[PDB]
Amino acid sequence: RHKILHRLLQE
Amino acid sequence: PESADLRALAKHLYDSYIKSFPLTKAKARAILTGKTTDKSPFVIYDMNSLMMGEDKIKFKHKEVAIRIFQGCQFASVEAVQEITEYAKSIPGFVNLDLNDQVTLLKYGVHEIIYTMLASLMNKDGVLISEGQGFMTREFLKSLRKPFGDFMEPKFEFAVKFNALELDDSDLAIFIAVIILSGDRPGLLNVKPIEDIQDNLLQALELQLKLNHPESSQLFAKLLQKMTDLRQIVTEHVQLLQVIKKTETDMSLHPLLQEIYKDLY
Ligand SMILES: Cc1ccc(NC(=O)c2ccc(CN3CCN(C)CC3)cc2)cc1Nc1nccc(-c2cccnc2)n1
Repeated sequence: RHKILHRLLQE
Repeated sequence: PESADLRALAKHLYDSYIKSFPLTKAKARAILTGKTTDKSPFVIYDMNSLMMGEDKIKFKHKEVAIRIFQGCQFASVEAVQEITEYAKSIPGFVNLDLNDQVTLLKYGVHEIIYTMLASLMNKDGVLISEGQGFMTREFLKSLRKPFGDFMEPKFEFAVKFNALELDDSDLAIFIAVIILSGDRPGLLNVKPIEDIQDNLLQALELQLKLNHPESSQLFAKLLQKMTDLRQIVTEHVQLLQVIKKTETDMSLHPLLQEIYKDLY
């Protein structure tokens, strides 16, 4: 869960 | 001394703020007073003006209330990206637990959206699409329920909040203070978060002295508004509970879904 949030953060 | 380390922080945060966000409160206020030499925003006061205004508004690609609310979603989703990019610039934020990074953002973003949305608001209406539009408060009230009630509390909060006449440089530390909230449900390792926030709060305090009188009293006013926010954020998510059931047709943006998941 929270895939896009993880993506934007590790981006 | 360490009073120098706090001005470094306030200035680092302010620079990240300018770079992370398209439109500063400075410009937003200039536009809202016409005082800007830049072109006026297309004014939207009814469906006719909205339909003529599609021109000068960042497009989307079926009902006006739902289409307006659909406009807010894309704006919110861009704001979450700008806020997430800014959080990454807060010294020690990216060194926190990636689960705690997600948690702080999950709860933080809507509070910061409403803080910054006040920058675009007066009693009469709201600057949209980076100042290219101006949607009137009366028009947004005139939307059918539950969409009519969607932005009134944000207008209510903004008129109180704009009182404190805070500047962009005040707002940069304030929103950094809101993200670094130790008391967010689900946080694993609180003390590192609480440590950073203490740093930011000192910087906020110092910043507010160097820019405003009745500083401790302003600084005090400004920290109570920080709970006026959690209120309207809670009220907002209940209205989306309402809208998710009552309007099964309209779909919510996957990123807005990741955030509202198990929120209040
Ligand atoms: C109806 C409304 C209310 C609020 C907003 N804006 C926001 O919700 C919002 C919140 C925070 C920020 C962050 N921003 C950065 C910092 N600056 C100083 C302050 C705020 C930006 C936008 C947009 C809209 N409406 C909107 N915005 C863009 C497009 C459309 C739209 C409407 C109809 C058809 N197609 C598109 N509609």
